[PDB]
Amino acid sequence: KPHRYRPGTVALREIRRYQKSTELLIRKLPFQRLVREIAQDFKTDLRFQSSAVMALQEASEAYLVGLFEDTNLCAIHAKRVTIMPKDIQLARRIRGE
Amino acid sequence: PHRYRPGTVALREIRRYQKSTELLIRKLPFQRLVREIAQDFKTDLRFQSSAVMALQEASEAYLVGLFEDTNLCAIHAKRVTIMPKDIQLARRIRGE
Amino acid sequence: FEDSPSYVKWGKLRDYQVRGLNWLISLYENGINGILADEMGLGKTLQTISLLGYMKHYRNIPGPHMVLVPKSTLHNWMSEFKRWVPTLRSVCLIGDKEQRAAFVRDVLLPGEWDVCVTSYEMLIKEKSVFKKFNWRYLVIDEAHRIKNEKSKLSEIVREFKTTNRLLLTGTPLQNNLHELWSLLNFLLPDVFNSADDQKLVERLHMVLRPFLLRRIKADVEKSLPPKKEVKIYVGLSKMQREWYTRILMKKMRLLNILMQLRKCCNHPYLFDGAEPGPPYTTDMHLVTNSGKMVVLDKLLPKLKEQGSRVLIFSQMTRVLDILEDYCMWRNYEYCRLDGQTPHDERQDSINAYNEPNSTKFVFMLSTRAGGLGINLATADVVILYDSDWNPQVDLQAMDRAHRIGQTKTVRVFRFITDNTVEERIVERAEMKLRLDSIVIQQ
Amino acid sequence: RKTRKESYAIYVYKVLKQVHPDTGISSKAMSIMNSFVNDVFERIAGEASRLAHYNKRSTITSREIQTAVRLLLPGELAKHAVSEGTKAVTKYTSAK
Amino acid sequence: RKTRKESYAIYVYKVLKQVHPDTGISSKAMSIMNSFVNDVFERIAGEASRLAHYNKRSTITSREIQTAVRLLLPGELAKHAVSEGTKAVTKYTSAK
Amino acid sequence: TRAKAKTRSSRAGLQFPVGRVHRLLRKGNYAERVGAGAPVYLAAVLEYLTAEILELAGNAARDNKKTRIIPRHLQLAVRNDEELNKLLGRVTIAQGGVLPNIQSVLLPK
Amino acid sequence: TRAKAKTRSSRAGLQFPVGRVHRLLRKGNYAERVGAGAPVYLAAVLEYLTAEILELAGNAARDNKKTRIIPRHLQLAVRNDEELNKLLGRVTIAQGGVLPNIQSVLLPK
Amino acid sequence: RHRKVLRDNIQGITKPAIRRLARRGGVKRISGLIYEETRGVLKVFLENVIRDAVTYTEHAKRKTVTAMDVVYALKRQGRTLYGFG
Amino acid sequence: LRDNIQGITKPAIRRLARRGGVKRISGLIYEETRGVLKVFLENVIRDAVTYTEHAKRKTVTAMDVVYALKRQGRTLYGFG
DNA sequence: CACAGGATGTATATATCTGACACGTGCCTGGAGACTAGGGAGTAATCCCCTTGGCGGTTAAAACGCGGGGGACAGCGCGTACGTGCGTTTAAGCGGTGCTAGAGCTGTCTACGACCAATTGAGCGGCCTCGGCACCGGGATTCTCCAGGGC
DNA sequence: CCCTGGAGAATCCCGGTGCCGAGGCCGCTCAATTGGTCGTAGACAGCTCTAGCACCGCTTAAACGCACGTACGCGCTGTCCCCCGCGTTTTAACCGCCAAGGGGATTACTCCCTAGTCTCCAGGCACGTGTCAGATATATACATCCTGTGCA
Ligand SMILES: Nc1ncnc2c1ncn2[C@@H]1O[C@H](COP(=O)(O)OP(=O)(O)O)[C@@H](O)[C@H]1O
Repeated sequence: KPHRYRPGTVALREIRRYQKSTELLIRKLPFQRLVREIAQDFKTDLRFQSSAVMALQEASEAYLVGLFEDTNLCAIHAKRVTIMPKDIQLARRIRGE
Repeated sequence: PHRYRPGTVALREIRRYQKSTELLIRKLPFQRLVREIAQDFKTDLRFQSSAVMALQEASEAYLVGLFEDTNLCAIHAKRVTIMPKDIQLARRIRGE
Repeated sequence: FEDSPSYVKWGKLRDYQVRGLNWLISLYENGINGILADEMGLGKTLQTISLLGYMKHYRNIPGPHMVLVPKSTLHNWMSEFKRWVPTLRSVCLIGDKEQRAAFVRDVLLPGEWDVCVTSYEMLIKEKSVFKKFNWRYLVIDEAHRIKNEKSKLSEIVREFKTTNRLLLTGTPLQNNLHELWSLLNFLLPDVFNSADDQKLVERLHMVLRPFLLRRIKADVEKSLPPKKEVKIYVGLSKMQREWYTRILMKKMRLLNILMQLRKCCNHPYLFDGAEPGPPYTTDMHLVTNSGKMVVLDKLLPKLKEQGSRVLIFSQMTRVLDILEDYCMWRNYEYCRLDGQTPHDERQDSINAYNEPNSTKFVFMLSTRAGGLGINLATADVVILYDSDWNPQVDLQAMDRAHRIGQTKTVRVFRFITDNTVEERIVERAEMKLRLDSIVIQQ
Repeated sequence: RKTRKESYAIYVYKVLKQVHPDTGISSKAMSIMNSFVNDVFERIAGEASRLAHYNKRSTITSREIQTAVRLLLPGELAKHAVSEGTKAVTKYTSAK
Repeated sequence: RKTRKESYAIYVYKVLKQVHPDTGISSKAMSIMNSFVNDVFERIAGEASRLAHYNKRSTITSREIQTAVRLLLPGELAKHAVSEGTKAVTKYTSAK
Repeated sequence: TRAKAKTRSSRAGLQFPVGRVHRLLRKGNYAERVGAGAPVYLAAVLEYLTAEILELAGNAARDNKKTRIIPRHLQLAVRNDEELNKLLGRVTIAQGGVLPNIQSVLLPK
Repeated sequence: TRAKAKTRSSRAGLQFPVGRVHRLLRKGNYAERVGAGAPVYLAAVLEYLTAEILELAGNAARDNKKTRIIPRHLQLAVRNDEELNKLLGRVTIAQGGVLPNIQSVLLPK
Repeated sequence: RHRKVLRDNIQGITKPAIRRLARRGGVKRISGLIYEETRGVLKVFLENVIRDAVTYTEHAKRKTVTAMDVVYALKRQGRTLYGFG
Repeated sequence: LRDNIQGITKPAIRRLARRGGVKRISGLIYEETRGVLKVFLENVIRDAVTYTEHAKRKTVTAMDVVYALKRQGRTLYGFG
């Protein structure tokens, strides 16, 4: 009885919404904690400027977006609609990573 | 008479050509192609033999790598036959 | 006005209340802004209610008024408004976006109220709405929130258009003279617009006498035996010494050396690796690896076979966790009132510890939790495991058990570690406390 | 008075007013434009330096800049930039 | 009258006789090794020059070479190379 | 006497600092000697590239009902143009976003 | 008088030309000044990389029952090593061939 | 001895965040095993970039990592970033 | 001058594909491979001719070809 | 199978507000004007090498055709895992204390290491020459694939 | 039934040729050796503002959890035609050799361009400062899905 959308309308709606914007999709404090955790292994007693973490987040988001676009291309090549770790691995292998 | 199944000769050729290191394109046709392509950028261009050989080496290496990626795409599509769709997908992912 | 007016209901004002009302009325007649430092528990809210009732009744132009209170006191102030002086109407702004919009567009914007009660967060959110209405009187309760200039609340509260202003705070002086200058700048910006015996002390007294009124809780009750204090110097455990030397000389990130020395003089197990291995037992390791823990292990059972009802104040949740482990090991009843304790869990804990026939013994409190409440009269002994820079925080922590409802002697035991940063902290705190005294207690 | 930092912001603003008279630009966009100018300058200068070293010369000249522009820019942009640079050099030589 | 060309051929041959005493090398492989040495030299030198520019200094030092090696070579290669270079520098400072 | 000072940018009809470009070339360790016309050529090329990208970004802003240019407009201008996209293929623009692009198989049908 | 000449390569115990590396650094337009330790360090690094590649290539050649090293041996050595492959991951070796591998799905059932 | 661990930081990259990134990438349906692979590839990318940035910072004899160090590391990777330097 | 791209013959393309490691080849792939080869050669020869013209020579050298390949990101070892 | 209508999301105006962009101002430091000195490169001339054009014979390689099996592609069915919406929980974000030091940035002073110059002797590049490794052919083996007891 | 026979390809061992790598010489140019200088970088003070540590109060958007149903991924079948293996015929590559000349590579010379200097001064940069464009909120109006209900 209650209103409900078909399985895939909200997905395309979100696709359009997030392709219309420019904001950051990851959470700033968790990303900062991850960056500090990674840098601790390389060197201890390291301090980060606020701009460094922002640049890291921008670069990481751009890399992930491009990876997902290539992954979607692979999934469509495989006559599918869902993306898979197979697609991610194929994209990385062809790009040379 | 004797006849091999469709695909054993292909594997024999794969093994022998991966073991060898020669060039797989005819040198005079490649040189003619190079000169014809160079005719659009300048006239009366003379070529050293080493330049043509280096161009052939680079072209063959590029095509071999492209065919490797195309084969990977075809196997990802659960096929064994490589297609222009596979070549185009490989080029698109490489960034060309 | 030597006697309280007739508009007050549900009881008549006291002598100190009516004299404070007269002081406030003289302040307004002189057109000055002032600070009521009558200390917590001496009817500051009642005096302000009486002043507002006077302004509404005896003077025929009661305009828009605003009262800023902590969110923990909004209900108490609204209740006092409704009980004491029902003739005046008051409204409160609290809730999410939809509640706020409904409230403003139904009651506030039409403009039929006379007193608006809001908290700091709602003031920051609704500064546009509250900025429109012309303000006749601005009451800020617990005024030591706006001590720091260039803070957002201070800027926003100084941006309003207020004809008259008033501050209510028990502790006008906290650390320096800059906060007192900021409060006086909010009161009268023209008079105090600079960097605030005969050359000192007395000059400050003469300056602050017209603009201040403070009554120590001694001329009203004449009861509640005075504070008793004991200071205990304690040496550290041997691993505490080893870690102290390690931190002093310079793999673990030890950035704030003073921040490490603090807890290192409390318990080394807070550091990573100072604990024993996989078994993680809780048997006598805690006691022998902290001298303060040794002294507390001596003190607590003696108070238990004596008056018991002890309060332990500490400045770290990790220290509170270690103390909880120790209390579980000793099979003591413990209550942990901390910053992370949900509000409903605090009230029943306080009531149960204050139950007329209780069994609770240990009550662990973070020194800055709650605030301006918590009446633990049944408690006897107050143990300050640490001590912070502000002596005011320690004073409020020690008087949380020293309240009007207390009838017996209360003693405050203060632990300190020799030849460490605790000496510096306690001596600074004493310097600030003596500044407070020599500038205020007169 | 902090240290002086040099940027192409004023020249970018002049070109912006030349192209779109009534338009503006933000701090982030100006920073991106400064980065773009720096990166392009670095690429062109490096390619000209490598050309001079390859030909065993010690001077970077307008010929080197033109060749680097052709090597780095893609086609129509390359020809338009070559025309603009040649025109500017002609104007400079004619003037002083 | 062929002008003198330089190469690392004799030094590569010395290293080869040091590591494999009775193993020879052909001319094509020698050309490949010479090109490899030149490429690595150019990469490390360019990285060190960029480091000097970034830090606003005028001289290239062993510190810059070590940083460039850490940047370019991956992992164990970088660790072993740093060890070898540090040893060589210490020997040069002691011997001189 | 001493003649009036005219900028080399004024002489070449440019809106870019020819003198600063010459100084950067000489301080950048690109070669030991720098020609006279090389900084003029380089400044003209930089000016032309800036003009192209700014024209495209201003068009984007005008069709976006906005007077000021933002990194989103810069990204929209850099993409949708083949030559600029080829030039800046490996460049990430902060707060630029992505072009709207939905594959035809994902469209509802 | 003057002492007999002693090469800096001899002083540092290297088989690569410290003086030639120093001259190439001076003439290569990298910086205004060059220190004394930089040529020694760079020669040591180049020697280490050459020795590693040559050792791998000689092992590969002896696996071929040959005495001389060829480009095929160099390619085998480079592509069979992870770190050398990463270093030379965008290089083409003339007359090198490719690593022999067949995807498992193409093998007969 | 009374301590606890909240969560590993690689799990702070949440499932809805990865979904939003995929939506911007242009993806309709996502398998449930995608998130682990995405976390792994993000960790690899960050480790490489941070190693290069820390190398630059150590060379400059500083204890603070700066945006210029990050952009130099990205340019070395071949991922030039405009907007911070 | 024509028919020389068609001189890049089907057996040669098959040999290249076999060295790549492919088993079955569709019939439409030969034209695609020829087009890809033409694009690659066009780019490389354009850069090489630019280097030659800057050198003010009329002969294209292996050095010019190597420099072009290196500047396109495809370094070649074995020709200088 | 084709509309009606309901519910929802999204575009559209309009009013308010704020904080960043654009502009003016003073100062200073780096670019322009005028000048001189020296060496890099443009220009001309010469040599020889190495590219191009042609011819003839060889044989391996390509093109064409043919026949048949295996792989691609469409179709169907299933049962499963992911999208969707709702209710509950958590921590991200903001605003505060509270000290200290800490780390980076600028100005000054001073030594030592790198440039530069002249001089000279071995290290290294080009040129010959020669023999052993790779190559090429030949002939005797072992492996592997295909057809059949459906051998 | 699988396992065996036949046939083709691949492998290993031997003997004769060719040429290319390794060694030995000449000479000349580049690197080592001394000596002298200065400017770059190290070392050191003084200043200042951001960054880190352990908490507290409060709000609310976002995340977590959960149940349901539905497209969708995956497997299985069947068809047919397209691709592969093999024989035959033809075409052009490959090799060897020869002939001619354009052009690359070298050298000598001169001049003209650029580096370096000193003086001067104006364009560019930091600092204040104020007004407008864009963000936000909120009520409308429109377009978009989705399902039911006559059509069966
Ligand atoms: N009308 C009154 N007369 C005397 N004492 C009072 C009165 N009202 C409150 N108090 C005392 O004030 C204490 C609480 O102080 P506070 O909350 O400041 O009061 P208020 O809210 O009235 O200002 C209580 O313990 C109570 O004893």
